[PDB]
Amino acid sequence: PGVCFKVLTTKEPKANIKRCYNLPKTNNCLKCVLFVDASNRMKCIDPNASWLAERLYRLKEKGVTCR
Repeated sequence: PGVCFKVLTTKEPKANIKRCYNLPKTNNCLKCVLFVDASNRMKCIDPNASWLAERLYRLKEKGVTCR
């Protein structure tokens, strides 16, 4: 997706996540893990978030892995 985050989400989203993406650091955009939730809203997670690995595990169990 052609998006560019300058703010990180740190709080764990409560909504179901349907897609995720690893977004790279650029001069304009932060490195973050992009979540698209079931309501089509985007939050780009701080890669340092403590809860993120477990959330990605749960997503993988459901058949959702990040692009």
